[PDB]
Amino acid sequence: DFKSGLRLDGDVWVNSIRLDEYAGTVDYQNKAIVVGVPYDYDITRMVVTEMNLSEGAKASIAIGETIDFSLPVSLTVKNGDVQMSYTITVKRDEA
Amino acid sequence: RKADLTGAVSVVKVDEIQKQGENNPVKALQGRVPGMNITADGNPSGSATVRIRGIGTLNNNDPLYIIDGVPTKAGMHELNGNDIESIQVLKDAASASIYGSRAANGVIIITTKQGKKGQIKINFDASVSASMYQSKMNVLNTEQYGRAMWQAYVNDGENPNGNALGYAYNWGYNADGNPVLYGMTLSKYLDSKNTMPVADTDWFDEITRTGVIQQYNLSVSNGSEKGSSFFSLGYYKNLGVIKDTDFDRFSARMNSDYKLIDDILTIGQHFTLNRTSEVQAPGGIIETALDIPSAIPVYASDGSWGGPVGGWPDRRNPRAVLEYNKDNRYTYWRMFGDAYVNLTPFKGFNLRSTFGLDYANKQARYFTYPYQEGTQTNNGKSAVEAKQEHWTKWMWNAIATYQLEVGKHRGDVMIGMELNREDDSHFSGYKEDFSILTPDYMWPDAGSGTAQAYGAGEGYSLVSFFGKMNYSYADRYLLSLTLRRDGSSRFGKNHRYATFPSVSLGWRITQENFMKELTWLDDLKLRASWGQTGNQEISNLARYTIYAPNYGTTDSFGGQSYGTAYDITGSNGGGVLPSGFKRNQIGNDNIKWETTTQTNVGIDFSLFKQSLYGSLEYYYKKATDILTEMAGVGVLGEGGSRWINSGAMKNQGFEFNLGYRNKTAFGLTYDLNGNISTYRNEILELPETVAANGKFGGNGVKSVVGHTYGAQVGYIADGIFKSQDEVDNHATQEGAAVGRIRYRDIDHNGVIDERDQNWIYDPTPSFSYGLNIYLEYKNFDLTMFWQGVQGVDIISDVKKKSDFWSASNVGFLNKGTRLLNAWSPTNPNSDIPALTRSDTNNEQRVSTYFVENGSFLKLRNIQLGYTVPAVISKKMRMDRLRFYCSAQNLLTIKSKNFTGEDPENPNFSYPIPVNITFGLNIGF
Amino acid sequence: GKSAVEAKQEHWTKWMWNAIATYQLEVGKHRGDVMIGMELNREDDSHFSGYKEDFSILTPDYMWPDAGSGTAQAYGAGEGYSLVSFFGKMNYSYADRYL
Amino acid sequence: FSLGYYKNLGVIKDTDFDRFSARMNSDYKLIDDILTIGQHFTLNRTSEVQ
Amino acid sequence: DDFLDRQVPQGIVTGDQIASPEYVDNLVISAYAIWATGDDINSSFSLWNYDVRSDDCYKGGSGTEDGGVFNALEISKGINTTDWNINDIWKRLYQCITRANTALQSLDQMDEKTYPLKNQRIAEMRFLRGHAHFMLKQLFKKIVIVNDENMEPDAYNELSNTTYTNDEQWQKIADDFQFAYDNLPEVQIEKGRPAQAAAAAYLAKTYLYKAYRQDGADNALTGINEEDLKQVVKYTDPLIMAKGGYGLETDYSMNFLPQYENGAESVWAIQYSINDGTYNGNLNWGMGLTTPQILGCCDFHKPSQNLVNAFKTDSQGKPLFSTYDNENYEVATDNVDPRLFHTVGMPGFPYKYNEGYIIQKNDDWSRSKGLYGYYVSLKENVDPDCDCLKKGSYWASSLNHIVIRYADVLLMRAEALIQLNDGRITDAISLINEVRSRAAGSTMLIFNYKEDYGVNFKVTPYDLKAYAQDEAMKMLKWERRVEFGMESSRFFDLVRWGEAKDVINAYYVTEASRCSIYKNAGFTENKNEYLPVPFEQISASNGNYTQNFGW
Ligand SMILES: OC[C@H]1O[C@@](CO)(OC[C@H]2O[C@@](CO)(OC[C@H]3O[C@@](CO)(OC[C@H]4O[C@@](CO[C@]5(CO)O[C@H](CO)[C@@H](O)[C@@H]5O)(OC[C@H]5O[C@@](CO)(OC[C@H]6O[C@](O)(CO)[C@@H](O)[C@@H]6O)[C@@H](O)[C@@H]5O)[C@@H](O)[C@@H]4O)[C@@H](O)[C@@H]3O)[C@@H](O)[C@@H]2O)[C@@H](O)[C@@H]1O
Ligand SMILES: OC[C@H]1O[C@@](CO)(OC[C@H]2O[C@@](CO)(OC[C@H]3O[C@@](CO)(OC[C@H]4O[C@](O)(CO)[C@@H](O)[C@@H]4O)[C@@H](O)[C@@H]3O)[C@@H](O)[C@@H]2O)[C@@H](O)[C@@H]1O
Ligand SMILES: [Mg+2]
Ligand SMILES: [Mg+2]
Repeated sequence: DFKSGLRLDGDVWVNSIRLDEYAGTVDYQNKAIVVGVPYDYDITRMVVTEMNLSEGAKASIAIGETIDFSLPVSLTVKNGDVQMSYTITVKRDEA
Repeated sequence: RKADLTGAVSVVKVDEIQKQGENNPVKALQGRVPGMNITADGNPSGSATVRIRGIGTLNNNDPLYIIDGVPTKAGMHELNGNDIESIQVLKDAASASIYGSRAANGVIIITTKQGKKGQIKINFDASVSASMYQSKMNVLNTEQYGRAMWQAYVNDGENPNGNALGYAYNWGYNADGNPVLYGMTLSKYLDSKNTMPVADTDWFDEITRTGVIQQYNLSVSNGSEKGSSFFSLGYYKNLGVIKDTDFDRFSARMNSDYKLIDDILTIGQHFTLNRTSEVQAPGGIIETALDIPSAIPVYASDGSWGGPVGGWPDRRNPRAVLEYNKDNRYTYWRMFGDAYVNLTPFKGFNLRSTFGLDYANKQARYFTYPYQEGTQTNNGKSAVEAKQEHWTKWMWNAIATYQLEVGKHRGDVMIGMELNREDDSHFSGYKEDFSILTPDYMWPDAGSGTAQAYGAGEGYSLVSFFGKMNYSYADRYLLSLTLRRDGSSRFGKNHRYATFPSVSLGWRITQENFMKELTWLDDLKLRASWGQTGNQEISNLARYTIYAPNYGTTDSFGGQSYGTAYDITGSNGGGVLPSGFKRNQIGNDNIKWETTTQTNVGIDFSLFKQSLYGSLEYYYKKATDILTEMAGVGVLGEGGSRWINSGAMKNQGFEFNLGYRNKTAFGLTYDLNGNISTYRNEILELPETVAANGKFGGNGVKSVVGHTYGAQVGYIADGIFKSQDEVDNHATQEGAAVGRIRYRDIDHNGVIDERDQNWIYDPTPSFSYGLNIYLEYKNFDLTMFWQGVQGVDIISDVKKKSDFWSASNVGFLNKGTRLLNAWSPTNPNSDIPALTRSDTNNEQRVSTYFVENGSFLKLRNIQLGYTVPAVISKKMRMDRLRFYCSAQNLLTIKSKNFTGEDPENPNFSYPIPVNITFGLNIGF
Repeated sequence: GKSAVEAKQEHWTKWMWNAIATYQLEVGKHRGDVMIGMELNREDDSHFSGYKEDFSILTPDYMWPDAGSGTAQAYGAGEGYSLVSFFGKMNYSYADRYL
Repeated sequence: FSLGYYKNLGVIKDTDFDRFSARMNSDYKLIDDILTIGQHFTLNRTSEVQ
Repeated sequence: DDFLDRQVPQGIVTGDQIASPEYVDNLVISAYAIWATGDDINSSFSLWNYDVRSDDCYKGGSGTEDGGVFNALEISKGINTTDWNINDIWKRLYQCITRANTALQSLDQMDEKTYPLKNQRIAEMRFLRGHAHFMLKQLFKKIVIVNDENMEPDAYNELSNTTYTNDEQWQKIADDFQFAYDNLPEVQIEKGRPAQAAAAAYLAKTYLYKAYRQDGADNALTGINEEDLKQVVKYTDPLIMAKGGYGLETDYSMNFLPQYENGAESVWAIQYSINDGTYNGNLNWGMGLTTPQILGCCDFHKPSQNLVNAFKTDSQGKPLFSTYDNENYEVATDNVDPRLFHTVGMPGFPYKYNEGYIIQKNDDWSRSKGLYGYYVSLKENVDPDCDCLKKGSYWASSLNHIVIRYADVLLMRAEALIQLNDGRITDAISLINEVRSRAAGSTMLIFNYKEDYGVNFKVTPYDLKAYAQDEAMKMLKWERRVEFGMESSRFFDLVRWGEAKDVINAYYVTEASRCSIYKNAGFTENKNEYLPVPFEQISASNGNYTQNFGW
């Protein structure tokens, strides 16, 4: 009688992503996904290979598309009528 | 039998008082007495406020209850009401003066059940009821809240996506350029720590429940000329609609009397012991539930209580508040006894000496659990309060009465002396720094922190000498003369004693020979009375210049403790600071009794052989030298408050009681008791500082003198602006814009300011009426009591928090549902002002916008009962078996001008539930 | 020059509920009674005290914890216990001579 | 129904003991001999200086 | 028949007994303690609630509705004489006056030989009464001078606020400070009590305010009186301060750190204490609202970008007299006075010298969602970890509140000399250079900021040369503004100088861009430089109180 019917359940977690052949470590406290590359990888063309979020969760970034990751990339995961934002960054294993 | 028989006396019929099934008999007789106003919030306890003949004085207006001859002002909700035999309300000064020196506000005489002579009876009554919460305020859900905030932002012209509450709006414009909202989305977690998931929470449903009421009474009476006795047991329990609030009461009453010798030396007593345990709702719990937005979850991610985080408004979790308050239970023992001895040396003489005792003992233990609800916390503070209070009032009375029956002359004379002494005391301990944090562990010994001790005591005494003379000629002319000499300990020696006379006349016109032929007119009596009564209900330390050593140990909000303790050495404390004294009030040695003069004129009639009876009364009350606590002039500083005899109040009123009872050809016995009343109140004189600060009305803007008590002054709202042309054409005012409230220019100066105010509120109904219908047919009895009030205005704050966005002190609070239908260019047909985030127009000001028509008519009680036939009852050995199902507060009708709900309770006080009851009576 | 006040309060509340079923019989010269009973007792005691110091007038009327202007202490304790009992008593009498 | 008052001033000065007492017993026999309901109550108030 | 006489009042002292000789010290301590326990959150004796009208600070809180009357004061629009805050502050200050008067009335009836400190105690009570009268005179131009301790309560109704003219009222205020200066001891071992140096400084302040004449119905300046300035110079002499042993502290932050209470610069201060048997302690409840949102709530008293820009300095080492507010202060490319980091807590910097709390431009630090900016005042706040602080429904600290500072005394003397213009501008410039040198040296706790956040500190004194009177006055105004920011005297100084209208209008126009509350702001020439006399008080004293001009 009082519920707004806005389907607030909406799990929006991100399990893992794989850019090319490299996995990314996900931190939920600051919503960051860090991917390392061997300090010579071309970071301007990466195809998002696999990305498993949740059941019913859709992301702005699709699967199979190529992206320039020279700078951090914002990703929005939407489930139902809720959403969560993550920042994906790629670093060249600097020492 | 009206006892006095020559004054303003209303007899209340307990046989239908008991039908409402209420803990408080006073609350049961809510609308059944003309010239009486009963206000009850609806808490589990039957506590209610009584006002007889309107407001009569600028002090405590509570009437004086007299149970079995012992006066008391304590509420009746702590006394068993199912052992009441008769109730009489004495509203006239002449009639009620003889019953005490505290009769200025009216007297309620309650006579408990007594053993009927020559017979023994037993009654067992059981009742089980469910109370449901009906006046559920409609607050915005999550989607509605987001829509309202978006509307406010776009009306102000700011970017709604800057709300920073996790809302993301997809919105655009229509053809005309008016903003429209396509949709909204929310951030799942309200905080960056992912601890407070967003949720749609119904706070009122979460804090409310379905309460249960249980009532069991067992009385046994046994009477003979050899002596009589009566023993009653009673148990009442009520779970309030608000969770973790409840009230239960055990009661035991023991009355007896013995007649010795032959008729001399009659010794009687009435005693009663009551034990009431209660848990009350925290202050403003309804306010908190209304304020907190629906997006806040009840529970956090980890199971702890959910609360505001991030940019959300700071309001405590109401469910958590109730859960922490559930242990603040107090116990209260009430002990109302009296013993009287009556000596009858010969035929006409009587000497009655009565001793009364009223001992009350309250013991409570309040806890302060540490709470951390989001950003709301008390820094892990844990504390315990152990509070104890004692009240002891004893009265000793002596009466000498003589009667004479010479010829057609009947005359009685009574001389009495009465002494009253009341002593109150209380003390509390306070401890902190607990570890386990449970009521079992939380005791002051177990505490390991700072400790405080509070304590006070007070008392007063009254002495009275009274004389009452009644004369009757031919049972047709009646005359009464009473005189009182009263002194109180609250006055100086010079002004301690005061004298109050009262006279009453009555003429039974039907007894006159000239109207014998009018046989239809069964009875007609015309009575008049003029009396003076005294008032001294003030603070005990009224005439003294009080200096108190306020060290500052009492808790205070905001730090304005006015304590007396300064680190004069300059070492950030670390010990016991030097202390001193502060002035609480300035003494006044010239205070004397407040004099209330009442003139009453009544006509009682009965027609068609007691088939159509009634009364019509007109009264005029005038209170002078009202003992008022006038405030200081302002430069007089603290303690400038002082009591003074500088008041004057006037009350003119009309009362009309009617009742028609008759049978029917097919066997339907109908009884209708109608009642209607009205009154006008006015203040004639008042101290200058009181008129200036406006505690009695006027809001400190204009003097209330010459106006009704409690009348308020505010602006006048002439609708809302709907175009820039209207804004320009209206007189200039700060903050005027499209969709804002237009305030009338009273003085026609062309500018709206603080001088554009006028009387807008009058808290006096045009008239209040009640109607009781009783139908009997073939063992089935239906009772219906309706109560209506017409012509009353009410100041509403729910309207303030439902018709405005950002009108409270803090922003982004949850609002009422009707806020959605606010004025906008897309929605032109409206009167609610357009939403805005900034209160530039200052619409919080007192105005006619918040004045609502409080007229209402509600079915207070309905009850359907079936009585088992006498043959079956006798076969079962029961003298009377009865079942009934009843409803209280079932239905109401309100004026369309009332935006809110439940006009009887238009604010954030405790709600009034609907009670559905099933009960039985057995009369072995 | 020590001045102090103690405000001490104590409560004791004991309630007992008892139920008894008794039967008597007078067969001939035999007189026999049998009684079966159940009893519940519950006692709850509590007490608490406040203690204040540094008074000025030093009279019982003035000496109250609010009027005090010194160190304060608070004491408090509670306790209780419960008892349950089931008992049976049988009496027999022969010829009003043997019991 | 009983009322009682006792007061004692001890031989040692400023030590005393007083007591008010009120007792109320009753019983009622209903039907014919079934359902006998009785009660005994007493209220006492003792003030003492030791 | 003593039945009506047996019972007596419990736990109180009657008026007849309060006059006994042994309660005089108790009454004196009471008169002191009203200054620490008589102030509410919305009415603090620091007067920061009513100093929001100046350009230093905004009003904090959730929004404009949080204390709507104070928002009305801040924008100088829609102010009503029937506002609860005005009446409340009036009543509180007069309550302090009456407690002091009760102490004085008790003292005046005592044998001096039996009570040797009678004159000193009377001087202290007179000093407190004069302090309250001074605050009342600042807030409302026309006040009631209640300086007769032997006045019956019935006689108070006959008092009027127009018995004396403005100059006479200032003189009556200054008389109490004159008596206190004459009778107080040179040095007070007992820190709470005022000293002769404090009395002299506050008397000099009274004469300084008296000099700027407000003759006529309007509130406009009507010339500068030379005799009052001469008296100011006489009573601000450094010999008196040296005798009292007062002087500028080596660092600016010591005036506000809890570890250095009752320092050399603290001429007189309201003493706030913790752990003293009080329910929560005599904490500074007046500044309870000003705590940042990180401490939990109420986020009031936020400084202004105008104030930060004023703190910004030039390349040479002098304040930007004309172009300071053209652009917002840049941390990396602008030289800044070090006093900024003692006064205002900017984002990206430690809060109250705690590296564990870095101010951020998020909702965790601003309650109004950026409506009032993100700057946090630091002078009245303390480090959360110094256990100086307690949660008593409002986060309050035990930090003492300094009423008179030696920097204030020096700037007062400089103003007197400049206004006199009797060829002594060089001494005023010397005093200003001394204050600026102290400020420049005050970098003991902010030294690492240069290498941690790129902060450039550049403050230099002035050459001792002849300066024009207007130039010297401009420099003095700038020095006062940067020295006493957030200390709740900017508006009073603006009113005293007379340029309040112009400065406030310029501030409104400039800050309307960066704060939306100033869209409709407007300052009236002769109405808004003083709070109106409360309508309740005027009604109570019928035909005795006259409202200020313009209402
Ligand atoms: O007296 C005449 C006239 O004056 C009025 C006009 O509104 O008020 C002024 C009058 O009231 C005082 C109270 O001493 O001042 C109140 C004044 O304070 C303001 C602006 O200064 O805000 C102050 C802050 O107080 C807060 C604190 O929030 C909480 C809530 O308890 O306190 C602790 C602190 O951590 C936490 O629990 C909360 O953060 O709000 C308290 C304020 O809220 C009031 C105001 O009506 O009631 C609202 C709700 O607060 C509750 O506590 C909720 O649980 C409930 O009590 C109630 O439902 C009231 O309780 C408190 O005063 C914070 O929100 C504010 O920022 C303004 O809010 C307010 O105007 C006096 O100084 C002054 O004389 C009226 O009282 C009267 O008509
Ligand atoms: O302390 C002296 C003076 O205070 C009174 C009324 O001012 O009450 C003392 C305190 O008890 C309060 C608690 O807030 O009572 C409110 C609730 O407690 C009940 C107990 O059932 O009332 C106590 C008792 O007093 C009346 O309320 C009279 O006003 C009676 O109706 C009742 O018997 C309960 O009814 C309330 O919910 C509160 O009144 C005071 O703080 C007086 O009792 C006393 O003379
Ligand atoms: Mg007008
Ligand atoms: Mg201190």
